[PDB]
Amino acid sequence: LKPFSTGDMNILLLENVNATAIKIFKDQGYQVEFHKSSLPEDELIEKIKDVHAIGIRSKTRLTEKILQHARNLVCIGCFCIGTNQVDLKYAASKGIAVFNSPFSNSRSVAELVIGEIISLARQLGDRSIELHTGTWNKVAARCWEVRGKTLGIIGYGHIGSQLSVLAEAMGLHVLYYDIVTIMALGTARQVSTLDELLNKSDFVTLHVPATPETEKMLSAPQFAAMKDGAYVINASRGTVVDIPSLIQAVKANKIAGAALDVYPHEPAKNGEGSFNDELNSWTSELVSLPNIILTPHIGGSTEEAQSSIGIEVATALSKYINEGNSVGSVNFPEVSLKSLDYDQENTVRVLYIHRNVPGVLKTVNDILSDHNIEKQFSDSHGEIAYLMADISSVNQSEIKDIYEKLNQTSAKVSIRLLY
Amino acid sequence: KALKPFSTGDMNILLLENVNATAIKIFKDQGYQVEFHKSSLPEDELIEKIKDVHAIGIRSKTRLTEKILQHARNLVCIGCFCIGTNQVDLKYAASKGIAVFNSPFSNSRSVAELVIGEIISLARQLGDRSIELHTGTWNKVAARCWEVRGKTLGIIGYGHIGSQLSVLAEAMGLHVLYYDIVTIMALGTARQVSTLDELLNKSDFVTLHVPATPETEKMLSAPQFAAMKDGAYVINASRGTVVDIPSLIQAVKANKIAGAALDVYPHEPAKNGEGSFNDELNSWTSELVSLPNIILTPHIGGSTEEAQSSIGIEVATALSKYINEGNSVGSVNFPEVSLKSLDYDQENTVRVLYIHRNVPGVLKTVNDILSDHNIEKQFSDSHGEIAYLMADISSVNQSEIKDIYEKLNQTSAKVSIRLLY
Amino acid sequence: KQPKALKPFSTGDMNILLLENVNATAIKIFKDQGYQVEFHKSSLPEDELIEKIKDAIGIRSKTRLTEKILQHARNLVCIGCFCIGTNQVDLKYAASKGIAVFNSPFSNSRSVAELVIGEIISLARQLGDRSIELHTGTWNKVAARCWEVRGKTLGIIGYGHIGSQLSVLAEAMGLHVLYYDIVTIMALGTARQVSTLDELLNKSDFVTLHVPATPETEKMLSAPQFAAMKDGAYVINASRGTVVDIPSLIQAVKANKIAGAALDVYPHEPAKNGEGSFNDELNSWTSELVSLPNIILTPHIGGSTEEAQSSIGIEVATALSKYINEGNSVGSVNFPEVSLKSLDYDQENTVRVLYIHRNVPGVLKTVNDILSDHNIEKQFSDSHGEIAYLMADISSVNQSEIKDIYEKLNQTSAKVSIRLLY
Amino acid sequence: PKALKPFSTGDMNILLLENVNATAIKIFKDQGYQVEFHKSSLPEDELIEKIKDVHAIGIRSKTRLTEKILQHARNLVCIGCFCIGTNQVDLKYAASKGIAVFNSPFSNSRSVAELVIGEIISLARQLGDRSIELHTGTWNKVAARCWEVRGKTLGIIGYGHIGSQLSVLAEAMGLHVLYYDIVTIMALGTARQVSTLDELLNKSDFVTLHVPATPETEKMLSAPQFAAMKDGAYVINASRGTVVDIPSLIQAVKANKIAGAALDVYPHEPAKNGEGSFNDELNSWTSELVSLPNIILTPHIGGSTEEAQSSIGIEVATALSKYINEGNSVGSVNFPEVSLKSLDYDQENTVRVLYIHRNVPGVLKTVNDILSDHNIEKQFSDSHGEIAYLMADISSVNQSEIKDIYEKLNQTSAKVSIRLLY
Ligand SMILES: NC(=O)c1ccc[n+]([C@@H]2O[C@H](COP(=O)([O-])OP(=O)(O)OC[C@H]3O[C@@H](n4cnc5c(N)ncnc54)[C@H](O)[C@@H]3O)[C@@H](O)[C@H]2O)c1
Ligand SMILES: NC(=O)c1ccc[n+]([C@@H]2O[C@H](COP(=O)([O-])OP(=O)(O)OC[C@H]3O[C@@H](n4cnc5c(N)ncnc54)[C@H](O)[C@@H]3O)[C@@H](O)[C@H]2O)c1
Ligand SMILES: NC(=O)c1ccc[n+]([C@@H]2O[C@H](COP(=O)([O-])OP(=O)(O)OC[C@H]3O[C@@H](n4cnc5c(N)ncnc54)[C@H](O)[C@@H]3O)[C@@H](O)[C@H]2O)c1
Ligand SMILES: NC(=O)c1ccc[n+]([C@@H]2O[C@H](COP(=O)([O-])OP(=O)(O)OC[C@H]3O[C@@H](n4cnc5c(N)ncnc54)[C@H](O)[C@@H]3O)[C@@H](O)[C@H]2O)c1
Ligand SMILES: O=P([O-])([O-])O
Ligand SMILES: O=P([O-])([O-])O
Ligand SMILES: O=P([O-])([O-])O
Ligand SMILES: O=P([O-])([O-])O
Repeated sequence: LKPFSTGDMNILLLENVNATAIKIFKDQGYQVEFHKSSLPEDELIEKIKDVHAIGIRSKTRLTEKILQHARNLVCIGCFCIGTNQVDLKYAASKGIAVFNSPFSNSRSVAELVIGEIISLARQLGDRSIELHTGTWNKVAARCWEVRGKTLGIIGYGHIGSQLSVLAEAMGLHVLYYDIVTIMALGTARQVSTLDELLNKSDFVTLHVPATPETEKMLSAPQFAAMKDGAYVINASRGTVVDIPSLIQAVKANKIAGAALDVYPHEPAKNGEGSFNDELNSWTSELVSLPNIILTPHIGGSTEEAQSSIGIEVATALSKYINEGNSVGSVNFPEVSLKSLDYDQENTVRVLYIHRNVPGVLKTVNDILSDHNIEKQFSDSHGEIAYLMADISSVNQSEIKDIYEKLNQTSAKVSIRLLY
Repeated sequence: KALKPFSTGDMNILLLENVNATAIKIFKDQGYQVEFHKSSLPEDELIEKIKDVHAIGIRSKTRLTEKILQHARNLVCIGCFCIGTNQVDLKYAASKGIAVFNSPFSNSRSVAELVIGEIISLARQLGDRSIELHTGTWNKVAARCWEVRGKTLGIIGYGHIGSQLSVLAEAMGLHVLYYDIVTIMALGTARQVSTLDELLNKSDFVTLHVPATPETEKMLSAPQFAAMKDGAYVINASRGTVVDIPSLIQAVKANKIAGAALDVYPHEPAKNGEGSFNDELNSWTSELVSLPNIILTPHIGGSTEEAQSSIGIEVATALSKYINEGNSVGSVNFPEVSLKSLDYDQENTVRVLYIHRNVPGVLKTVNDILSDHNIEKQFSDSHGEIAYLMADISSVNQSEIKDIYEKLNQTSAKVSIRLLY
Repeated sequence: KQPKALKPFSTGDMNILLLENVNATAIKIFKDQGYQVEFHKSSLPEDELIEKIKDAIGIRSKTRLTEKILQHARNLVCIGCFCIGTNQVDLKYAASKGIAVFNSPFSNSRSVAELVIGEIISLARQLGDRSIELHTGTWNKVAARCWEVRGKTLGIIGYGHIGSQLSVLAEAMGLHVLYYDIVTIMALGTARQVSTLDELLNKSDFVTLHVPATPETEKMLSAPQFAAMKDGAYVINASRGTVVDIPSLIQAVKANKIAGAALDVYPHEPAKNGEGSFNDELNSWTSELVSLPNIILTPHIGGSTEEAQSSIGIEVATALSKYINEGNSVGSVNFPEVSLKSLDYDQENTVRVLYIHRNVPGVLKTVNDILSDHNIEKQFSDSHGEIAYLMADISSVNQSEIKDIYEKLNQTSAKVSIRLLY
Repeated sequence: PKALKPFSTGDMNILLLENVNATAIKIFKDQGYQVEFHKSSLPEDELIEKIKDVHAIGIRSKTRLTEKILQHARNLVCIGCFCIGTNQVDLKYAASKGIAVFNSPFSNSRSVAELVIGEIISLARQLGDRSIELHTGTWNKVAARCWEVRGKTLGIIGYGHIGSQLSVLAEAMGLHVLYYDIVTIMALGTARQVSTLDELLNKSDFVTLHVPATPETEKMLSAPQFAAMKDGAYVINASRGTVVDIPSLIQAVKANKIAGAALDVYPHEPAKNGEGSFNDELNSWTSELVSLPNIILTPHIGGSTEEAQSSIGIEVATALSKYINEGNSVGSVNFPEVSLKSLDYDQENTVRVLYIHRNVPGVLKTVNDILSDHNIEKQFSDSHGEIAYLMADISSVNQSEIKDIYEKLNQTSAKVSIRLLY
């Protein structure tokens, strides 16, 4: 049904990507160099020269200094959520598409919150520390059944919706405040003001992205705006909660418990003493506080999650390496074609990345005036632009000429022809 | 025309060891004098306060034995706001015609939700990881940390807690299988298993929801563990004897069981203490705490406000229904007897509540006495050496009720008699 | 648990006759407990009926039982109406002679609901009339006033067994459910109980009746009520043949006020199946009724499914077996509802007394005097009018004692029947 | 800051010709159009006169629009078939004049699904026969081989738009769902995809067809296959008039192998409604078929509901509005599917070119030279046959410059239709 291209390139994977990425690459038929740890600037630069696609994680640092030397690279796949460890503006300038999987931790974050809602309601965390050190304190005051309480979801997005149905299944009443009017799922209610959600809610979760409107969204003023004995959970971004204000609020018995998965300063390496007061001045005060579940950014750290993120991003790079499909790139125009589901043979695909200056399409379509262009799609994501064209009857003698003509043009950034 | 005055303060009820307020609402809305205490009272103060009380509501702390109930006259029923009839001398209470009630199934959702939470904590290892960040260590690990969706939960006891656990677990995206000595109509998408071993083979999480029986003691031992999937999880919030704790610590250290969560233990302390959960209680305490992914709780399954509130509602209505209509269904130590309230349309119908010794000829005695009026309904049953009779007699005259009461009170082998009108 | 073994041995032989084609599951239950069963496919005549009855009867509303045919019937224990209604059977006399009557009224609950669901869709899409048309060669493909069921509102009158089951089905199909009932009944699913019947009619597209036959319900949907529901709505009656004023409905349907209707019961129904039964001689409007668009007529088939009949067999056979073997009589129509625990193989030499008497004072004085020699563990009696029923479990009894006890009890004044279990 | 502003006239003109749902008028009027509505299909003469300046014409299954009657249309842009099929369109002609054709093929999913649930329940209970019987005066109250639908199993052949909706509804009524589809499709609810059609037929009590017309589906269910079904099961076909071997079926029902069946589509359906169209002349088997018991016949109405025409209106009007206003041609029957982002009004100096041309080399050389004076932000061209469609967004343009840009593009060789939108 669908034709492939050349198909014999070389990819380097750096920080332990799921084997499902490996199956997709190898079953696609590529050469794959796997590494278990994060490499230093020197060994990486030497290894990137003849590499074609690199799959990095949040630790490996890719900058213009180390990316200047990579001249045979096509696309960079971040098997991550975050993109800031890659110099997007430069990679766009050199015509390299970057891909990621931003919504892969959805079910993994929902299930975590549910467990943290129940554990905080029952103080299960405190109880396990207590029996571990030999103390047995069986109290039932302020221990609740989750059923019949109300859950306030802040940000009704990918994580927010999945959480909302689950909390309904557990028998909680769901309220969500969102800047956008979003069709509520199940029995939830869209609220008009944030104050109404906070006032009426027993549990409050944060599932918003990082914006200045969300920075310290819940601070000491915001905390007091809420139910008499309540709980707060933040598993979005380390700036949404005023942690000094929060430790103040928790010590005053205003918030019954809380569970946090993200902090303002997280360390970059696992260590036996990493989570100390040196990163956060308040760490000792929090640890000495009751019924708080502290976690090291594990919201999306599940086996099932990593397998899904691996498949998705590897499939994305595979489709971009084999077809021109760039949809989902962070720093690139989103461009795609029928990829020849009915097309016959002797058909070439032009993938022309250029600088977005007028007349570029004039030069190119003139170069192509000799053969029929069946489909064409070009879009511009800033200073760089991307063109795809399918020409209908080319011979190996002609394909050579077509490439050099395209290579000699002004504002060529990258040129490829798929056979 | 006839018509009778209100007696307030006629009944006097005593509630000990902090019974939930739903109980006081149920009692006061009916109108009683209720002496509430937040603690368990001393031997002197109790006997002083119990002589003329009419109904006592206690919990597992208050000890009511033959010595303290001997002096108590004009007592009607004892309400254990408990699961167990802990520290009540039932045989003596029955002997003096005292009904004891409790609410054994009020902790069902509170135990189910706990299990659901513990399944998630073990799968994500939230317990060990939250301890680590609390102690300054940072280990963000994702290997053998699973999403619950798509796994299977093996429920060992498909009773009140078992069924409730099942629907919740399916809602979370688990496949549920349950093994039970009884075939039980599956709820929802659950699957009844043929042998326990099939469950052990096929399950990723296994929970225990059985009672304490000789068949259940150390129900999960080393053969059972090896018959479970490589790296599965175990939860027991049923009874402290159901799991072979040494066998389990052996299996987990051998990396055959990934983690487990326990709410009940073989030797739990009888009083709260600052260093109570020590090795003196259980020889394995040091070995257990050392394992990597173990979630331990102090018999907290079901220690929730909603659980206690339901216990109050259930036991307070039960005692109220016994005091007002003689209805004893559900008593722990008593015959279970009950009759249709009354229709109110027919007047001058009295109801006899005759508690007697279970000896032949008594029913001859009573029905002769009642031979003057028509007995529309009658029901008597025997539970031990004691028996209980309730009857509705028709067209009785206020002059006659006193006579019928006096004749009945003078009978042989009557332990307590009461007439409603 | 328990063994729950106990076998009734006073006479030692009983023979029950299940006629008018009772479902085969009723035959299995009776035979498997061990009885003689005389099976008949039809309803018998008075002469053949009176004979064979001396040496349990199962009827099907067709069989006519009056005091006359039961006076001669001796050694009778219980009558099982494998019916919903126990009508044209003389309940009061059978009680007078101490004969318990049983039935199964809620076994057709799922069959009637599924019907209405079926009748809702077809009225909306006019499937019936369209099929008549194609059968005679006419082809009229019209889409006007044919609706999707999803999004409409169903007015359920009476929220009982059928009303309940119908409600979840109506929603699952995507209908909004509104229901009117004289009693406040906790809605199932998303349904809403309405205040006034007039409210229900006003907002409803389909109205079904699922109420019993009472003077309050007779012709309860008449010309005012039809004028109250929305223009073009639909009327369904599968409850009782008196609840709809057919003249009022037929007036409305001719006036294009009501789009269609489906009727499963009528004021005057035939007593036998026939080729020309449904005529004006049976019901004055019958000719005008049939000459109307989109009317679904059915011959009291609401409860006529194989599954319903099998369910009717299991229920009533189980009830008769329980009354015969343990005496549990709960659910009898004309009898006191009395029952006691199983008994047990463990408790040996424990007899059960089943004593039916006239509801007159002093019977228990007489009876309990007789039993004074042995201990009564449990005893229960209740009265359903002039007749009353007593159950007793006696301990430490021997067949030597049992004979005297039956002899003494059979000799009592105003005692009507005596039975022993062993 | 110049902010040049146009005039408002009655120039915008839309023509709706035969039986359009009221939702198109609302969508068109609320968008701000002049709409000429007609209740019937007009003759060639009246049509030609009315189409000359129509920006947009909407026809139905009746209206005949051909190249000859389309020659006169000059200011015409798109033809919207408020249909499932585009049979009377003459697509090649519309393409030649650069006219896009639209339709709504999947609107009838819930209407045909609901019909099936009703027809399943009606066959199970033999409602059609019973209602014919009472109308003809006969009263036959039979329950034998009449079933509750709950607990039986439904076999779905074709799990597409209709099959999927049907599966959920059938489960709601208490059925087990099995489906055979040539493509492995993710089952909905508790359904199971079965491997072979033969597996499906053996275990099923009800069989439904929801497949397209293919040589693989033509006479898909024939006599070998019917004999491969449960003894005394049911057959439903509301897909295509070619999928069932009607003689094979009539054989099986007369052989008491198939208890009943319901058909909505046939090999030879009339093109016009008639009082005698469906005679033996139309289908050789018609007389034998109609004489068979428990068969539900319907005249290709599985999608003839008000809700269906309302949904069709919303869909096709929305599609035409998008082509007129934004150029999005996705879903056209005879046209390339081309679309670009909605164009945030915030950038107020960008033109949109909708350039329809002949699919020959050098066109994009010619065009992008013309547009070379300004930056083309986005561009998208695709080709359907000999015609092609270009959309381009060119930046920082002034009303002064637009005249040239339109003039040059209108002046190009092999330009068939050009439109600029800002
Ligand atoms: N803990 C973890 O390890 C982990 C894992 C995955 C995602 N996350 C974080 O969780 C967050 C949610 O992820 P997602 O996939 O749900 O994103 P999302 O973009 O689908 O949803 C975010 C939602 O928040 C809403 N929103 C934004 N600002 C808001 C505000 N001020 N008030 C109310 N609503 C607001 C947006 O409208 C949007 O619907 C992101 O910040 C993501 O980085 C954390
Ligand atoms: N953790 C807590 O603090 C807490 C609170 C309340 C109840 N519980 C305990 O939980 C247990 C279950 O409570 P419940 O309400 O479900 O009781 P239950 O009587 O409702 O259910 C027990 C079930 O176990 C089944 N069963 C019996 N023996 C079995 C065996 N050997 N193997 C498997 N199944 C067997 C029975 O058939 C029954 O279905 C009890 O022991 C109860 O005291 C614990
Ligand atoms: N078509 C058949 O063959 C067939 C089969 C079975 C049952 N039925 C009939 O259907 C009817 C309903 O049966 P059911 O088992 O649900 O009975 P039901 O007793 O369970 O329910 C009847 C309900 O109607 C309500 N009601 C009574 N009078 C009312 C009034 N005036 N207005 C509104 N609501 C009123 C009652 O409160 C009750 O909830 C019965 O009459 C039954 O005989 C017909
Ligand atoms: N009765 C009516 O008036 C009416 C109305 C609308 C649609 N229909 C017809 O119903 C049919 C289904 O419509 P839809 O919207 O579901 O279409 P669809 O394309 O969504 O679904 C058709 C399904 O059939 C499957 N399939 C195709 N050929 C098959 C074969 N030989 N065997 C098994 N499976 C096969 C396809 O994979 C697909 O799942 C169409 O033919 C349509 O014309 C009839
Ligand atoms: O008491 P009595 O005899 O039953 O009336
Ligand atoms: O008298 P009695 O038998 O013991 O009850
Ligand atoms: O290439 P083309 O010119 O579009 O056809
Ligand atoms: O040529 P351009 O417009 O830049 O794409």
